[PDB]
Amino acid sequence: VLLKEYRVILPVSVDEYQVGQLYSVAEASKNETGGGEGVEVLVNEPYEKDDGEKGQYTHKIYHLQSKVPTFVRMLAPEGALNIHEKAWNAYPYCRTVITNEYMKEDFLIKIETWHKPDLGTQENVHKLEPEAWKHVEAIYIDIADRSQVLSKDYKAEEDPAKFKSVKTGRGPLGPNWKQELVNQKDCPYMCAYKLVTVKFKWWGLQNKVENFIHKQEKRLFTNFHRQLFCWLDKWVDLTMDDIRRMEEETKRQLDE
Amino acid sequence: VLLKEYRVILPVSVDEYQVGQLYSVAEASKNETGGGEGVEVLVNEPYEKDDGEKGQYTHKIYHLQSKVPTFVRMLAPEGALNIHEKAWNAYPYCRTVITNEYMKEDFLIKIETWHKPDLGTQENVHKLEPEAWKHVEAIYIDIADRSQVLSKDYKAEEDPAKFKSVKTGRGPLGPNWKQELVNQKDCPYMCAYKLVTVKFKWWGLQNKVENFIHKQEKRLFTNFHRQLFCWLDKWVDLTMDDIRRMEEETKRQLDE
Repeated sequence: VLLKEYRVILPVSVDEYQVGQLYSVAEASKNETGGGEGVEVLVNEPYEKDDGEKGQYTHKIYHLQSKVPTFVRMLAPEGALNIHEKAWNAYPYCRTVITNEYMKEDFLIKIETWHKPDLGTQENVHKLEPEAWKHVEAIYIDIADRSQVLSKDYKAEEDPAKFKSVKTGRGPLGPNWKQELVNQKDCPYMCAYKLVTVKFKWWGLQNKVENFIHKQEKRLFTNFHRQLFCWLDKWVDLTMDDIRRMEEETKRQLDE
Repeated sequence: VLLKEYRVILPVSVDEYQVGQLYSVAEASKNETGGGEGVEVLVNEPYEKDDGEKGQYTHKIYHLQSKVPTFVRMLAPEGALNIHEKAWNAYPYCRTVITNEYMKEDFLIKIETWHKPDLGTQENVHKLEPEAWKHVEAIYIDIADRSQVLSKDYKAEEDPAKFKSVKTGRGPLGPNWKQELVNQKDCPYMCAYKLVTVKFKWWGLQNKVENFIHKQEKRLFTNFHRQLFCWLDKWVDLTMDDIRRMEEETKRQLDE
């Protein structure tokens, strides 16, 4: 198991972030062929834990069987194409747990995030016991830094260093943007503290695989938040009510 | 590398088989979500080898990127979602070679098949050099034998032991069907000699993985041919001209 916390400072409010994030998941995924087909919802209900954490809990299986060719669709070991996702939505706290039926208890990706109106200055925001916290590498992702982007991933249109919002005037984000965020007129700020736990038990590969998955999550968080900012004009005016209407709307396209 | 030859005796003619096979690939796959989307054709042209083998050669990449969720679509190692398929169509001889960009030269599934008007009595129909032929396990698949089917795979409607063709009168196939095939009035026969070469280099798993893939191919060949027979009334009257028209027709639905 490998734990790291990715701290993503952003020139948006905690309230705006909830909307932008949900919008961006959709628009970044407009791409997908069978988008949301083959998704079985096992559970979807309110919850409250003994510790007071409360929100909406879902449990879903993404069945990948029909989205791959038969020759590959066969071949897979039993359960390898059934990915489970458990999610606890308690915004501004969120948790997701991804597992796979074939891997059983040998594989897990857990992401627990606090969205806070600060500049990433909180140490142990997830309140880990002191010994566990000592094993967590803290990593800051800077959405304006070109050196944090893989050349193959780069797109001028998704580069915060080049984008200025028509609706808000935010951006472009220059090298000292974070240092001027706090006192800058009209710019809100927040930090997503994404604590990521990766387990991939195997044999002579565990360390290499857990580190590789972490690198892929870092990459994803970097690209995703660069996009989220550059799509500011598309979502800034949307409310959560709009987001809900939109999902039910796509859900109705379950006319299949 | 592991080589085995699967000999599939069938109550159809070599000529009928070409049509049934192509039809069944489609109908068994009607299922798939994005069916034939994301398929890049690199090459498609006539060929002739120095040894006289001649036909049509294609080289395709099945890009799986957009058919899986972003969170999985990310995660994959570079090239893991690009599957190459090379096919040589020289019916009644056929060859397919499947590889993967991430695995590079460490993974291969090659299937070479002769379709012959006989009862599987030819030894070394693929003309392997004697030493290589000695390492090939020959395996007969009997489409009427319930014991060769996995319980989870079983379907009464795809069981040759229960099906009788309305258009031809063939079937149902009882325990001694193969022994009466030759002298039975109005029943044609053939055998598909499918020589399957599997390479999966890895470390402490090569033997286990190559044997597992072979088991999956055997399973696929068993299910597929049970289906092909039970779908006899759907395709027996189709010609290859019909098949061609049908593919171009689905191809035109590249209106995307």
